[PDB]
Amino acid sequence: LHKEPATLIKAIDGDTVKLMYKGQPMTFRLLLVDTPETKHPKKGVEKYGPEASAFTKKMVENAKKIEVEFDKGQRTDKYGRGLAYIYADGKMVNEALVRQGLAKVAYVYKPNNCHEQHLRKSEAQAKKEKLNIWS
Repeated sequence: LHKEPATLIKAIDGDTVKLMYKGQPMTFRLLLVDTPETKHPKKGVEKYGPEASAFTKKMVENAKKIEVEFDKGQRTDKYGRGLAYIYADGKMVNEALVRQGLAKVAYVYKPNNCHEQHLRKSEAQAKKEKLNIWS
């Protein structure tokens, strides 16, 4: 795996960000995590949805460097979204959300599972500390 540079365009939700990558706008979905959501007229807004969305927004808007890391399987999903691990100044946004109790580890589909072990470790700790969703 290798990290490549990208530029923020806009944060959309806890689990989705729009970036300029290789000179083109794309929507990215964060690999291996599921955050409560604010969109959708499904349930509309779920508990901890606004919080997860603000967490992601502040972490990417305040970064001096954004990097994307593709896994070793497919790189886009059926909606055209990029599938990746996103780093802000060297820290993985995906892991940060799970460590804070603002995401659960979710949808693990081989072979895009390279950091699965590491994120399950972070999720166990957040549950143990009874944070946010696990409160």
